[PDB]
Amino acid sequence: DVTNAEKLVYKYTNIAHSANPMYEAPSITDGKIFFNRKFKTPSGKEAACASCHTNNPANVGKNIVTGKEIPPLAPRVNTKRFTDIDKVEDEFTKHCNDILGADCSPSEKANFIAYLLTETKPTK
Ligand code: HEC
Repeated sequence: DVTNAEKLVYKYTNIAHSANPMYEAPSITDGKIFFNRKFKTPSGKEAACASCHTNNPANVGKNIVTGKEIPPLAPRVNTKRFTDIDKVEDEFTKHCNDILGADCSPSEKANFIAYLLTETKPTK
């Protein structure tokens, strides 16, 4: 595990750098607000990455669609996550297109992947 996680980082980082020579590496201090910033959707409705994945992804989320239960999202915390890359290399763009209404920035992904592959301490 991680092999992919690390790849993504080294991936989304390259792409970004390929777009903005300024961006070279990610951080673990940006993957918070962006995931805790009550943003508005193009479908007239506010939401947040912490609306389902809670303020903390490593924690137990909850879908506001069915209201079942979304176990820890932390793809790193869980050994049964972030396995495939091909697929994952889309489900992330399709998501932002169904969350924000478009494809998230390449520098916003490597960021999340970082914080996701960084924080591994849940509350309870
Ligand atoms: C509820 C309406 C959600 C909000 C708000 C956001 N996401 Fe989400 N996410 C949601 C679901 C139903 C799923 C599928 C898995 C599950 O059990 O819920 C996901 C999955 C992700 C993933 C993993 C993708 C994969 O590895 O296949 C990521 C990385 C992810 N979500 C990130 C993410 C971000 C960045 C969000 C704000 C821009 C966000 N989610 C909001 C449901 C919901």
